[PDB]
Amino acid sequence: GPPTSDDIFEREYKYGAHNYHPLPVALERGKGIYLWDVEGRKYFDFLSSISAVNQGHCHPKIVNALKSQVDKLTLTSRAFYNNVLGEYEEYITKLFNYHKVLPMNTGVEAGETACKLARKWGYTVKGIQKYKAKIVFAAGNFWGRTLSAISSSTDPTSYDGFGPFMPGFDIIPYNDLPALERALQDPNVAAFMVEPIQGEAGVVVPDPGYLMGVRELCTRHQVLFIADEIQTGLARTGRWLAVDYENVRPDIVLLGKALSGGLYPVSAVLCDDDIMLTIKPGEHGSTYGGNPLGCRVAIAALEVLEEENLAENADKLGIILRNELMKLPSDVVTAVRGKGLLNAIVIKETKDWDAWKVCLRLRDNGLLAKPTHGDIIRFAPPLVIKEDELRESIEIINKTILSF
Amino acid sequence: GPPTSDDIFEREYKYGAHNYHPLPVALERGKGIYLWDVEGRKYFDFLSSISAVNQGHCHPKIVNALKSQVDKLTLTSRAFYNNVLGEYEEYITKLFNYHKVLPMNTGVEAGETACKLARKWGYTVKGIQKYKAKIVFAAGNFWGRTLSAISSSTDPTSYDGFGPFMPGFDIIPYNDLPALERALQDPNVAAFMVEPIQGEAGVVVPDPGYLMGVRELCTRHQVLFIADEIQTGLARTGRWLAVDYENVRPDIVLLGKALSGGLYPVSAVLCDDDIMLTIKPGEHGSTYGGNPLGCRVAIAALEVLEEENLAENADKLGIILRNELMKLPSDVVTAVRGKGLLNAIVIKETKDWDAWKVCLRLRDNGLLAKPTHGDIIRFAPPLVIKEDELRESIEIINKTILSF
Ligand SMILES: *Cc1c(COP(=O)(O)O)cnc(C)c1O
Ligand SMILES: *Cc1c(COP(=O)(O)O)cnc(C)c1O
Repeated sequence: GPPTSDDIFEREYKYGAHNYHPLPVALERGKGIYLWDVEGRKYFDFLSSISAVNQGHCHPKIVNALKSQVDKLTLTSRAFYNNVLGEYEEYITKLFNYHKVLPMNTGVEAGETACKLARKWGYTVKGIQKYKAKIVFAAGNFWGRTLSAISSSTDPTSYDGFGPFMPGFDIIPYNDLPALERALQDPNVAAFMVEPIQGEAGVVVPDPGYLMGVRELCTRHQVLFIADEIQTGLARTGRWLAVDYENVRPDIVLLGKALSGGLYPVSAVLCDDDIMLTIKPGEHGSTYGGNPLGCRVAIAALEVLEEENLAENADKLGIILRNELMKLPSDVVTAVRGKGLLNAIVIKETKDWDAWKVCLRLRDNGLLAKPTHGDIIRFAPPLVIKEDELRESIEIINKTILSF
Repeated sequence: GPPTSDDIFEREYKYGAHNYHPLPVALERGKGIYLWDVEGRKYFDFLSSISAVNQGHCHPKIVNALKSQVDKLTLTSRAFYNNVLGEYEEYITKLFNYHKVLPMNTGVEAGETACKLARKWGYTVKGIQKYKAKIVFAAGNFWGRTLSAISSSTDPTSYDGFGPFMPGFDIIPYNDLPALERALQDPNVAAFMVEPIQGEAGVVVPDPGYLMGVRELCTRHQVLFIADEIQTGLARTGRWLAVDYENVRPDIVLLGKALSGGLYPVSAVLCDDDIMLTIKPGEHGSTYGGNPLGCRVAIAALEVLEEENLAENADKLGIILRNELMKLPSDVVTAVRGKGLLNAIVIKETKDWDAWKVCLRLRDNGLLAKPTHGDIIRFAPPLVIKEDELRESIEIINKTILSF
């Protein structure tokens, strides 16, 4: 017969690497805001695959774009041109108002590309001596799992046992304008990379005026402002980009995850000519980067966000989510925070009561969430969710939290 | 109306990064060994997207596996389980006879993972002091475009202007057993990563007995043998793995590209428990890594290679390709080399006659190939090609080469 949920866990334990400890649930089907496990049980998805399925699971428009293009052409590599890439590039650049886009597949690849961009620009344009270029990062950052990505992490889980590490990466505190200003005194600094809201750090929202201060400081000291919007971008926080909230324009913008609706690994690096064209032909690429199949689903994934006004929906419904969560007792829930539908709660963890245990009972009551820490639960459902669906989910959260 | 080929070039020039200089051809459709441009012209594909489409463009079995799964579930992330991953993991591990597999998306990600694996094992098992671990690479290597990947490159195009670089990466000559044996005297060396045939270096085939000498040297000095079979793997060279030719078993095997049939970015890192389980939960991952959609197409892509005996076909037909190419005049074609259907010719380049010009006239006569250097043309068509189709393609090569 068909495998049970425990059979699925057992099999992955035996034949799969041990690099995750997931919440025990075995999903076989997903549609919109809902997921179904192998036993048939229905759940509210309050993770959205880390904001990869902002448009909901298997959004018909994006599915059709995939199914259409697979019968035509899926991969020529970039050694030749394909008919689709140029259409996507024009679309996404005019959408976010940058000269050009460099297509990659995963989020970390977009970040790796941004580092190479910043460095190359730093040497060939800013005039930094080779190879003295620095890139500043904020403590609590997360932009992937490559050797370079974990070299700028302050999380021991990411970097411990994986050294030696990438030089030229400096770390300052997040949400700290004086600390940035101090760091940018060094003229060898080529760029500052930062998340408008830190996701994995636990939905850490910086004070109002931070993003504007960052922009101001960067421009002043001729330093590139890299905005990592792989998680916070694409309507998740209530706007096209989280930096739109302070009308800020970064030099480089990184997109990923929701850029495909969870149907294909597609990421993007947006910036203007004087930055982008520092990389000459043959000096960068990726086999699957810019393939026609990924492009069709990306166009469709972006069209869904615009057509269905999901940025507006995320903003209105987020307010309701946060206002209802703040009604929970202070001695149980310490804090509520976020923008739009990227939210998180902090719980008063004890030795015998933690975020994992809360998420297990959440699962039991029909809602899937992941703890990002022993005392932090993140709540981020797809942006297609309706208000009645949200309030039902809120009642499941209230029931579960108070049941302890 | 629909864009012309020149329109497609123009558009990408304006709105796309300048990180490639492709052969001027605008493909909109592909099926098996053939590609069609926007003007309707038919071409023999003698690149196979860098061996990503070993099974031919849009192979119906793989297309069906994709179309089927997209209606079900495409991405939960690894925060939860999905029903498909465990099935794929069991399949691929039993196929290549390793305990476990760690799933990633792109080829460079598989390599990045192998470095982290080798380092972690080196510290936690071998006993190397943190962080003194080294990884040896062969000159002329290519395993992607991350900061770490270009740090071990000997190609100035890859690394120039992108420093400072990753420490703990040492470089020795390819196809050099004494040079390896010298390098492994240092007990801080955790691993040696190498391609059984160097692809991007120009299909550089090492002398017989090299892979066996590498295995012997590694075992002796307690060093991990990493085999990068992202390009040479999966029937391309005539066997499941290029190392099968010398009955060698690496400690870590890297797969990619053809693992999906060009329908999805899927890569793999195969190794046993004592290496794999050095990475504990939460110490590594990727958002899209191991997603159910990529898994279904990967299973189907592997089933095609086996069912249609494409390794056998690549071996027989490759011989014919090389034997026919060697008939070309010595003063025009310097050398012919390769294994199976991964082949390349070296031409007697002059100032006014080069590999690019040869490929342009190739394109004109209905065959698509890319030069890997001013004097090297690579010939690698999909493994589904038939003998009559091959010989037709050979006549186009003879016609073009001799026409100068
Ligand atoms: C998830 C994430 C990434 C990395 O995405 P991957 O596809 O897993 O490599 C990078 N930056 C941010 C802000 C992210 O949330
Ligand atoms: C092409 C290639 C890679 C890179 O794969 P990507 O998916 O483009 O990152 C790595 N190793 C070898 C041997 C390759 O041929």
